[PDB]
Amino acid sequence: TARAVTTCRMCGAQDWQEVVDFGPVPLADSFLEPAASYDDEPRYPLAVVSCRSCRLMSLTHVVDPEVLYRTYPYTTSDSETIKKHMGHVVAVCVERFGIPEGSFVLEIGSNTGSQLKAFQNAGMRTLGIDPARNIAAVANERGIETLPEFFSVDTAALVKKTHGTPQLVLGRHVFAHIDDVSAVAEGVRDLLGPDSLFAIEVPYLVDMLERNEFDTIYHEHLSYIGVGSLVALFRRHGLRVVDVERLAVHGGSILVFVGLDEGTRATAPVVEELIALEKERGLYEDATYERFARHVAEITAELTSMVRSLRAEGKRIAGYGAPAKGNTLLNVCGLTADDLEFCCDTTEFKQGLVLPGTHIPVRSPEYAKTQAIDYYLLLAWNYGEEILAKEGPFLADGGRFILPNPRPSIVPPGEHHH
Ligand SMILES: Cc1cn([C@H]2C[C@H](O)[C@@H](COP(=O)(O)OP(=O)(O)O[C@@H]3C[C@@H](O)C(=O)[C@@H](C)O3)O2)c(=O)[nH]c1=O
Ligand SMILES: Nc1ncnc2c1ncn2[C@@H]1O[C@H](CSCC[C@H](N)C(=O)O)[C@@H](O)[C@H]1O
Ligand SMILES: [Zn+2]
Repeated sequence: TARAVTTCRMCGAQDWQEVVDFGPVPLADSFLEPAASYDDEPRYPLAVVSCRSCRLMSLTHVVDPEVLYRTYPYTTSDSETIKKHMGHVVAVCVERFGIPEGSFVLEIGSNTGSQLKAFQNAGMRTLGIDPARNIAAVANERGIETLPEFFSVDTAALVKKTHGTPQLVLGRHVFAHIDDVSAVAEGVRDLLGPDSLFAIEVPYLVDMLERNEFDTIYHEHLSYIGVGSLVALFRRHGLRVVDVERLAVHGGSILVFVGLDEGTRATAPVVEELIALEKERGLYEDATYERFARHVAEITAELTSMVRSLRAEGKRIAGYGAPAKGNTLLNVCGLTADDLEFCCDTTEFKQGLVLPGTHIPVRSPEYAKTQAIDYYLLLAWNYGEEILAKEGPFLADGGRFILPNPRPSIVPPGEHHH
């Protein structure tokens, strides 16, 4: 079973409002072999709450990280969107903060090592930390040194002893996956020198709310983060937020830079600005989260009826992509193999398997091209630009996409915009 949350991860208070509850839901990255029955498929409570002190949004429960990550199926995206963005991460970290060549970059949640490879090509030393043993072994084989463990205070000490003081510690879409964020901040403080930086990239709570990105809620994502809550945490561990860049990736994200409170790095005015913008946008008020809750109910209702109405007219519908978030979407909406006949996915591992809960088949893009699909529900919507750019033939044949946010809509639109 999953361990229930008591006190807030960031600020340590215990006062939260309920925002939305999806009940028991299977794990989003637990894909299954095709079978006759799925009676013993595990399901865990999926519900979110909002801490009134610092306004961290969090799940009510914490699924065991040993269960989630020790055999992880998701390798870092090989898309042009992520290749480009990884290059941009290097550029921002190096040029904005003046990190010299030959400097040491440690990455938490380094996965296959693609992001570290980009730092190596820019002239840096690297080391990765990732508990996914299968994925860690690939990174190591490829020449990118990765410790096959979770980040911790003692792993941080091992790194300092064996590899030294890093100029940069990086965590991309891992910080919201960790329960004991307090221990992460502590290991970071010990690791950082006076001008070292800790950088985390996470989905931005502001974008999540304004765009109704409820499908990004799943068990791996324990936290849903705004800048305010991060300041509340780092305050308590001798750390200080010095810079933030807003990013279009993964539905709107923030790349946050953190240094030692008594260190070289001055605080940029942008930090105060975003904290003021979060207040200004109603993040510290109960109404905003009840508004989010009904938006979700409306979108869920509208998405299901849109799909079932089209099917009733004799239209064929499939899913485009089989991302983790897609599985939250389809389970909450209650869609099945009768509504979507398959989900196409470029991930070889996922091909020939079946989605969690809904049990919809995952097929290859080359199979998908043989089938006369009328509509694709765009589950991998965070790659919307790249996907639409290469689906000209489908679109020219009268094919259409259904996008789930900010509001459900049909691509192509009825008119050109401009
Ligand atoms: C761009 C593209 C993706 N895909 C597939 C590959 C992937 O399985 C899926 C996209 O998954 P995506 O990268 O959005 O990630 P998700 O599977 O949604 O989530 C993973 C793990 C999660 O913990 C996290 O933090 C985020 C950042 O990453 O869609 C295609 O089939 N065709 C495409 O053209
Ligand atoms: N406590 C922890 N310490 C280090 N890595 C962790 C962790 N918990 C989860 N992870 C790893 O973090 C990754 C989350 S997915 C993000 C992968 C990569 N940074 C990318 O953006 O593509 C997984 O590889 C998972 O194994
Ligand atoms: Zn809090």
